[PDB]
Amino acid sequence: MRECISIHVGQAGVQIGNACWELYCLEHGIQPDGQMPDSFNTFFSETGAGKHVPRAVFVDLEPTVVDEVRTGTYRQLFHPEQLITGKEDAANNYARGHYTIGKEIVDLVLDRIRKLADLCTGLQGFLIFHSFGGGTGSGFASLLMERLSVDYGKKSKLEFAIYPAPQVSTAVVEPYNSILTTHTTLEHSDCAFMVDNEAIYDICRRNLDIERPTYT
Amino acid sequence: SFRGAPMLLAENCSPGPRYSVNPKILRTGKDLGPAYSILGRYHTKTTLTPG
Ligand SMILES: Nc1nc2c(ncn2[C@@H]2O[C@H](COP(=O)(O)OP(=O)(O)OP(=O)(O)O)[C@@H](O)[C@H]2O)c(=O)[nH]1
Ligand SMILES: [Mg+2]
Repeated sequence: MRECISIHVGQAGVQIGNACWELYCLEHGIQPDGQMPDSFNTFFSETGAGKHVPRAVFVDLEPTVVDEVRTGTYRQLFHPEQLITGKEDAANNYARGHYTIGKEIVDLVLDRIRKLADLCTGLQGFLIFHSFGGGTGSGFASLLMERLSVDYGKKSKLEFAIYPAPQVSTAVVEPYNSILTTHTTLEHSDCAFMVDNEAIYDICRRNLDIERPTYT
Repeated sequence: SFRGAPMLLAENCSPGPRYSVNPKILRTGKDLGPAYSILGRYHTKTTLTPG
């Protein structure tokens, strides 16, 4: 009953789902093979052969960040059908992977959603880590919310969203692809928590003692 | 007195099997399919060096 399904859109989405799932695998002991060397049933579907399958959603439009995790150190654990990405990267564009091709792949992502969540009873909520500033985790995340608002009913969804703060801006189109997804997430979200890459910076400076970190 | 309420039912969340799939998006994306078009014969013109 306590099961939660994660959704992770964007290159940022998959590489911040990866470290979080590493912490998930360390908090109750499961090897990167996915075997034993109530905490298990919420994220890991127990098999008839002792295997554990993470019931997440990892969706992208650039294969070069999701191709790594199917050839990395955790490629034994993650189900191959769930690690969805695309052929063309949206590239700071709302409409390609929403109208032309992401219209075609939201079909298969929703099929994977239906196939994953059918064996559950207690779907308690959804978790979405979307990209305001990016192209994939803006447009495809928006299409996911438009379909999920009307097909799943009044199910709780939560946003641990990222938000390009006005001081440090990686790309320049953060007022250009995030505003429409803000309009989308106003009416199609229940709780949305913003993070930024400036507050983590100075707590790592003074409160932590690590200089020159990565996003990892 | 008369005894139990029998009760029944479950929850279910997703919209059943009511979503089509034929997008040829092979997990990581729509992979391949090459499309060759018929071409023509390259030619040129003539000249007159002498006769
Ligand atoms: N908070 C946080 N933000 C990140 C992280 N990694 C990337 N970002 C943000 O993500 C933005 C980069 O664009 P992406 O989210 O990767 O967009 P994408 O998924 O590659 O899709 P496209 O825009 O179409 O290429 C940058 O502006 C960063 O601010 C991260 O680890 N933490
Ligand atoms: Mg992307």
